[PDB]
Amino acid sequence: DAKQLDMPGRVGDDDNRLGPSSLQKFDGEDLTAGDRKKAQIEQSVNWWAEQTA
Amino acid sequence: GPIYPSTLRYKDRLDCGKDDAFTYNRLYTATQGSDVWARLTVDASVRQSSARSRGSFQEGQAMVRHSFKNSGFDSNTCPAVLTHSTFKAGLYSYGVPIEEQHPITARRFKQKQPLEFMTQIRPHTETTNQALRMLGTYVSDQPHADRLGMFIPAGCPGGKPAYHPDVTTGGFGLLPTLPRRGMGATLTDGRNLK
Amino acid sequence: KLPQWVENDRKVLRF
Amino acid sequence: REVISIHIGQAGIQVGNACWELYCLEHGIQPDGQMPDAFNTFFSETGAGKHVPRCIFLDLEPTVVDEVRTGTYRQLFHPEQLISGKEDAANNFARGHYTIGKEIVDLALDRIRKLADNCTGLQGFLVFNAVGGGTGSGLGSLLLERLSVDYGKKSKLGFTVYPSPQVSTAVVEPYNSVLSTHSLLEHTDVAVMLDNEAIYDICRRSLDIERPTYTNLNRLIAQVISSLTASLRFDGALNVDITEFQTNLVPYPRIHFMLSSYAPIISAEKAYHEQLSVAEITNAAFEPASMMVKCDPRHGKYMACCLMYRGDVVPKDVNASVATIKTKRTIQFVDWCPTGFKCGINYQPPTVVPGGDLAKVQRAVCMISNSTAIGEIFSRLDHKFDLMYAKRAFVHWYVGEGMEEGEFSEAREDLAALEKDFEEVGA
Amino acid sequence: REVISIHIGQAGIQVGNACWELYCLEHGIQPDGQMPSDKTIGGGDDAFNTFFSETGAGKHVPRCIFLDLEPTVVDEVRTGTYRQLFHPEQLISGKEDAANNFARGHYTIGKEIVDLALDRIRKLADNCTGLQGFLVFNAVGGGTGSGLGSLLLERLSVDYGKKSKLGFTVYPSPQVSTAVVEPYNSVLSTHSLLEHTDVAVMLDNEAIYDICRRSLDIERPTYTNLNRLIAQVISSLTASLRFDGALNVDITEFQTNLVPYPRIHFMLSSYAPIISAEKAYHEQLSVAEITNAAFEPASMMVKCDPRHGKYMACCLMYRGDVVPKDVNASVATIKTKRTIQFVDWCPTGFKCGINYQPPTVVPGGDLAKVQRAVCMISNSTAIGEIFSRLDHKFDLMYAKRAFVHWYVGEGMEEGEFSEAREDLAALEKDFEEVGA
Amino acid sequence: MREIVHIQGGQCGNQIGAKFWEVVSDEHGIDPTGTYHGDSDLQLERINVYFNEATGGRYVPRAILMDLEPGTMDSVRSGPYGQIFRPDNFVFGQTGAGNNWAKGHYTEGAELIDSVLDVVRKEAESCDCLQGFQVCHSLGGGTGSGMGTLLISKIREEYPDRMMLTFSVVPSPKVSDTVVEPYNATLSVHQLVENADECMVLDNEALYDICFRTLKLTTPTFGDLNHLISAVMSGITCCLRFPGQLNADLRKLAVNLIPFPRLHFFMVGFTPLTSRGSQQYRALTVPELTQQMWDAKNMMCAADPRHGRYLTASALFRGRMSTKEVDEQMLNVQNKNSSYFVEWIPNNVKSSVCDIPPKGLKMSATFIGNSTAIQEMFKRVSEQFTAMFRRKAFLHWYTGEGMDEMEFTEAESNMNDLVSEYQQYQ
Ligand SMILES: Nc1nc2c(ncn2[C@@H]2O[C@H](COP(=O)(O)OP(=O)(O)O)[C@@H](O)[C@H]2O)c(=O)[nH]1
Ligand SMILES: [Mg+2]
Ligand SMILES: [Mg+2]
Repeated sequence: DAKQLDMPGRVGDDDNRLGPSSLQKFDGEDLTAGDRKKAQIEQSVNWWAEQTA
Repeated sequence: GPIYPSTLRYKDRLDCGKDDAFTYNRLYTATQGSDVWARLTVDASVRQSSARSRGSFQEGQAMVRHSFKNSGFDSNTCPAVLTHSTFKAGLYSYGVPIEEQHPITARRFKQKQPLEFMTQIRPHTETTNQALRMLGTYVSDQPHADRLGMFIPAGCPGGKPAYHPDVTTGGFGLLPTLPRRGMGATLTDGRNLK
Repeated sequence: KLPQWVENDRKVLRF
Repeated sequence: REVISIHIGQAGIQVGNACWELYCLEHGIQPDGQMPDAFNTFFSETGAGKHVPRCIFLDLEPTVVDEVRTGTYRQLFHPEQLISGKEDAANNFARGHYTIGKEIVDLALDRIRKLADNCTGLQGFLVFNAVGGGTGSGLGSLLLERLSVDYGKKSKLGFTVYPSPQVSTAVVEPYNSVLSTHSLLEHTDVAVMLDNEAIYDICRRSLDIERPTYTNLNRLIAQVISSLTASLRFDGALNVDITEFQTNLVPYPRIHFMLSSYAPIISAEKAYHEQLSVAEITNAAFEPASMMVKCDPRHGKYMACCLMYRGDVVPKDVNASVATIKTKRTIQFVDWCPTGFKCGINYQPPTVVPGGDLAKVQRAVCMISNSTAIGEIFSRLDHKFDLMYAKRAFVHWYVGEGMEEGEFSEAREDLAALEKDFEEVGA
Repeated sequence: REVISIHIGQAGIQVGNACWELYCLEHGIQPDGQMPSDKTIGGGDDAFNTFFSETGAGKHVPRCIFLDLEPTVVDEVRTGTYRQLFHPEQLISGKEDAANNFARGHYTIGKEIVDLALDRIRKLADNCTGLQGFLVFNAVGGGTGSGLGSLLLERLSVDYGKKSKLGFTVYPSPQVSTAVVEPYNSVLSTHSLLEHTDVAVMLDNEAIYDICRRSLDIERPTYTNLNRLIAQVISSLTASLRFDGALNVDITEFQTNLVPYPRIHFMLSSYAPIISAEKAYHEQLSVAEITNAAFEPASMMVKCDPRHGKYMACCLMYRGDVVPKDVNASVATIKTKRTIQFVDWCPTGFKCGINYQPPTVVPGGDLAKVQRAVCMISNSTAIGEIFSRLDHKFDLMYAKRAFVHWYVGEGMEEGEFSEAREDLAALEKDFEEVGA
Repeated sequence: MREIVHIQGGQCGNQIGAKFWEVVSDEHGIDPTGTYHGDSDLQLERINVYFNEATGGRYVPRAILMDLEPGTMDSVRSGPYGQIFRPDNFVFGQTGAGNNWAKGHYTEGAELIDSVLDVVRKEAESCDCLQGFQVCHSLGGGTGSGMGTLLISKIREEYPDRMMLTFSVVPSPKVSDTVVEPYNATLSVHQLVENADECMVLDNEALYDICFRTLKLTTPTFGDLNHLISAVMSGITCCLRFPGQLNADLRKLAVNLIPFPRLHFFMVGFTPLTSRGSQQYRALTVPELTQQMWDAKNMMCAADPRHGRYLTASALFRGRMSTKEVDEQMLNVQNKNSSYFVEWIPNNVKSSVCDIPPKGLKMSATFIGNSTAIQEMFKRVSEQFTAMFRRKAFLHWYTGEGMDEMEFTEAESNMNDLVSEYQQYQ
């Protein structure tokens, strides 16, 4: 039962054993990427409202 | 020899035609080449040769130097050599401390190099005779010896722990400064001066 | 605003 | 990484006035001359807490020059930089090239000498001028000649203004245009065309200003050049230097005529209507209605393309958009060029000036390509140039100024040969 | 999955005004542009994407262009309530009308605006990723809808090819009509609607008038009610794409299961239940009776009698509280009725489509909020008698060469009149031979 | 005691080297300040291959960073582990090449390579026994292709018996940045086929494909590509720095992968690489590693192995495993796909086992395949090169540096006969 007793390569986004040498974590995939879009949208809304005024 | 008359100026070819219509009638007919790309390559070659005829120009004629406060006095100053640094070289840490480094590593590090090992074991020693004196002369050597598995013969050199008068280690030492045993705060005791 | 060396060129502290 | 810009003529120095306002605003340099390392490409740090532009405004009419001297940026510009002549060329290439040019070119040359000497890593020169006028076309030709014989190896970017196919302010502009484009052939390294009618239509349709002036056109030109030099100014994901254009845009030294485009040119109200993504701005940068010169690339074949990206751009989306455009069959590339694209990415998006009309956008695209519609532009100008020269109209003005009839004919012949090259290269 | 709709003519953009109001009320889009609530019920998230594109954020612009030659109605749209919703660049408006002249709007005025329509719809499609097909609205009696519509459809076909183009046209009623020269426009529109439209849905105006006077009991119905019924039909048509159902059907399902031959695409529209609010409470709502009411000629959207023809194929769109078992039972019941017959060409001439979200109701409208509804699209041979009925009164005019000087002056000639007459006659012969 | 000298050329080479050194320093437990902070003793024994003792446990990489534009140096110094590189090793020009092979090989290399040669000679003779050199560069740029090529030629002139790895990316028409990519790529390949010992063929197209499909990332920037290339460069040389049940150095792999001297263009992949969502549904077993090994998706080479034949192959396993399992997996993969392997070379697969997995991982693996499907990218580069050169396009920028068209003709002849022999052996 070695397959029962082992743990997956990486569990959760935060893991102390996942350093750069182990490629189970990548900087390219960006969590909260959608959250940047909303901030960009609100900033653009403010900009365009001011310019139109 | 440019195939196209584009390279020449206006009045240059005008005077050429006034003088010789002969060359004036080649520099137009030089474009008789069927392939335009070949003629473009020849034009590139003649332009490149003309550029090679011209000389390069350096862009650093006027040297610009940044000045800290734009004053000659400040710029021309060199800081005086004033240091309160310790005279002993062994006091400085030029390497990782030998204590944490592994025992077998320290052993073969000694085996290739005795000298800097002896200096690290004896930080206060400054002359070669002091560092390479004996493993039994300094009382602090025994913890290093039995940590790194170096056997120490008994009674070396003497049983009584002593015999390093020059180097200030253990309880046998006194600063050359006037307030010996340290802590000089007034002129009466010396204030750590001579 | 002007450069420091021209704002106080002759101003000298003296103790 | 320093570049100096010289401006010839009324239009050239007005474009420079807009360009330097934009440059001072983007780097946070107050108009008095001091901030309240990226600026080193335009402003040299003189003394302490002072920045002076690396430019000279040279013109023959003292009106605009001293009006600038007494205007907003009195202390920003070094007094000796603003060269001013005494008499106009009066829309006469011969006058400004032989009569007035000989006593104004020397001062500009030995001023630009010390301007270049002040620099250390000069990338090259870039010229702003209009061929319609006399000062820009007349003595600009002599200045280009003397710079080419003086330096030679260094780049000289040319942002010139041809007369529109129908819009024009004078009558004798075909003669000036031909006599200037002959010397523009073998002296400038990269030539970027800019016609006023195209910018007028861009403002009318996209920016929707129904009564625009030269100020908006100059602001758009300044935005384009700023987005073009932002790669040198700021560090980005993939930067390209000024020596990349001649490397990947001109297959032959006699073919340097670039079509200018910009995206997104949008107003503050429509920007809130269209979504702003890399794909759609890249698509909009290739439509014939968003070009800065009146020519249709559909009638021509693309030889090379340059893409400048600013703001929120990553290589994945720009690569995808480039692939999609490459697979598009509305525009066709020339056969001997199987890959005529070059993309550059910068992180800083373009800034906006107060009083402007462009919206604050997260990303922008500056497109520069090489096609064969420039051969259509040259022929369109050539027909109306030959219309006048048949009856020898206005010739007496040029002959009395120093030249003769031979120059007109030989410039016409060179234009015809240049035409020939444009059609038979694209085969 | 997305679908973009183009509206041609004065009536086309009125139908579009009804349809887009219904869409905004159904998808919960505030007419200023944004959705107050991000939560979704029924179809789930990303449901609105087939009609509204996510521009910036806080706005959802429709994937439509209103194109027209007379600027009055387009400016009325621009000035009304939905200023912020529609893009200023999508409401294409000309400067002068086509004046009920197929020649004028097909050769003189349409040439300067068709290019702009095409280069806007090109980027509309470019923004899309899963374009199912186009669908159009126009009236063939007018000048812009009939004249410019032919050129626009021809250029769309040559620019895209086999892409679906659903045609929701409005034919002149045999007795009730508004114009005089409209037979010419209608015939010259048919000569190209034959070979360019993928699926054509007929919509007569007097049939809907009879439906309103009979069922919804508005004794004075106007064009707004007709447009609202058309909008309800189109919504019940695209609900399968927009929202989740038991048996969802997309656009390329119709051409496969309703078009036996490429040149035979003419659909009678039907809808049930068209009932008022007071009649809705005393009348039960189940699949059986609303399916039966979907085949009666009294509730058809075109003034024709299917009893005189033979059904070739039928399509059934269901909405609301509908399950497969009872619709299967209802469709089994229909096949027993010998009053209506199916051509021996296709024994299983039925295709059912089931959706779960009930049709929405609009404040100010006249339809009642119901549990379920049926949208019926069939193919039969009454189209043959409709075309010949129009053909007779078109041939009445041409014998005396009336109003022909208007068309010839614009730039056309009289040969295409004859070829359109011959094309209509050939269509009659084709329909008659198919009916055998 | 077997020494590897790292050389980085160009912007892409510098970024790849920075990522590689960051990963290597993480493997050996070296902090960004340059001091040891690890736990096990297995790390101290074999850091002399990449690190040198300066003072107070200061470990400096045996790397040379060399290019022409200061932006790359600023980026390397600004980021983490930018303070471990010795400033003297930052040999560096001032003008720039700018996508010109001729400029980087004749006019700018001529005055800069002398300092680079002195630095690399000092770095190589400082250590006792060189194992080989290792260079990472590009075939599209100017300061990476031509300058790195001249450096390779020179160090081949000086040290002919030492081994040498060349991690080079090849531009592709599907993902093409510049315009003159074939012009530089053909000459670089023509030089590498005669100077390099063996070549690791890389392509940004395959890297993007891997990051999009197997990794399922949202924004696959250049960081991910450099991470994958750095992981591979670490994986190739794992046996040198760690013990194992069957060791294999660079020379063993080279002799087991090169049947003929001109066949030294290998295609590489790494295992395991799975998305954040698919990590929960997988196991860590040798079959799990090998099925991802032999998959064409995981290949960082833009060539399908199924369209050709496998001459030789190699597997670099890491972690605690059983030799019998690896041996039988290789036997099965050879026995089943009997048509994709060459007939006159039995036992095409080289196998090796290392006991130390990368830090934080249970097991890992690396694959080095020598297939005859590598020639197809050379063909799709030669077609563009002969489309350009037949019309003398953009040639004036190469002729003006002294270069002649005979160089281009010889480069095309060499690459054409190379692809001809690759087709012959298929
Ligand atoms: N894998 C990878 N490829 C890169 C990187 N940087 C640039 N490239 C590729 O290299 C090509 C251009 O190289 P270039 O910038 O001219 O290198 P240079 O010689 O240093 O100027 C582009 O097509 C990129 O795809 C990187 O960090 N990683
Ligand atoms: Mg002027
Ligand atoms: Mg109408």
